[PDB]
Amino acid sequence: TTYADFIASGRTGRRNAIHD
Amino acid sequence: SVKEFLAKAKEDFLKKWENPAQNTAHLDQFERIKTLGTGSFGRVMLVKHMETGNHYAMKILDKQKVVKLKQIEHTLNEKRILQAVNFPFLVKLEFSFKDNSNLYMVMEYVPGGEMFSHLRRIGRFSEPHARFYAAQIVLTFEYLHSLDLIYRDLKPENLLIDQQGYIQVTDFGFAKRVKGRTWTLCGTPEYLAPEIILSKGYNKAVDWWALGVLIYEMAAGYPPFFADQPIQIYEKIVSGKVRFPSHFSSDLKDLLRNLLQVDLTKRFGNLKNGVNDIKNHKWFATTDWIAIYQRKVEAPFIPKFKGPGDTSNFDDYEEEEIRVSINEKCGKEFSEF
Ligand SMILES: O=S(=O)(NCCNCCOCc1ccc(Cl)cc1)c1cccc2cnccc12
Repeated sequence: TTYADFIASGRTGRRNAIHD
Repeated sequence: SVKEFLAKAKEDFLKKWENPAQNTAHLDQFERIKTLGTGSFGRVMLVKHMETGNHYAMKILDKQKVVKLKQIEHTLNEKRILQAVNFPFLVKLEFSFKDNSNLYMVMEYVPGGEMFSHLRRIGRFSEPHARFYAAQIVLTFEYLHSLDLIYRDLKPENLLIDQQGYIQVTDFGFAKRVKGRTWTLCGTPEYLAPEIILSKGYNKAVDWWALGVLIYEMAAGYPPFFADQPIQIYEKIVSGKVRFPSHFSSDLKDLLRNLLQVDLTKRFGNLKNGVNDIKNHKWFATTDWIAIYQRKVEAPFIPKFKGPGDTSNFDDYEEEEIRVSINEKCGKEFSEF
């Protein structure tokens, strides 16, 4: 399931802001 | 009415914008209790102000690290904008000051935690729950945008839940007062509009795209565009394709197709009717926009309160000394702060 793919991904924790 | 309210809010804001508050407290007036969050160039700590006994969230930025990351102007923007704005769903800046090593922004403490943490734990929000939060963002952007401000980092991690279950928006680090177009690549990968990724000049329409991502994430429990690495996320965002969960209502998917619109002439929030295209949408038919503003709507969720300085809604972080050098660092760069 999509939920399962997300939970198994590396980006379920707090996401850092990015910039140049 | 809306127009009249916004007219006076602009008068209020402009006065503070042109004459910013500066140097309104000192580090020695606060007792440092615990780290609430940590960043590339600083951290946020729970503190107690001795004179009042009030708890606050103090953001401490290392000036040297700010300079190395080329965030001088962004940080000046952040403090200048925050001391000037005033709106029920924005975290309030109570004091600011600086010393030899650091910049300090003392803000209101919101003990309920980040939306992020409640959302991940619970899995997802019901449509009414999501709608209640989304409403507050719509109004907040209507306010910020009217002042020529772009916010540029909407995400659950930057939305705190207060003791009444309402949103407080924080993290103004990419907020900018700009009439017309700007170009800086900034934000968070999942929430970037296609035009930011494709290095075009962009405007406040990127915040409306980001709202679409937030609503999707809140209602789905995962974002519309995810992968393990940012580059893979950017490919999905620019591909022109989004898939919605089975459980998403027909109205919700229609709101979201109009927010997550690659075509600027078609993206909601950007058109001739502006924010009203969003506010008058079918998904928001039940929403009483004035009662949301007045905080007279009952929240779907109220965080567990275990006292004014309790941190149970926040993760633990490794504590690190606050060092103040005997030499002034970066005086000229931060002269106006
Ligand atoms: O930082 S917070 O704990 N929560 C917001 C988190 N934003 C998303 C990522 O933050 C990581 C981060 C934290 C601190 C700095 Cl300086 C850089 C990056 C916070 C900030 C401002 C006011 C607050 C009021 N109450 C509670 C927490 C507050």
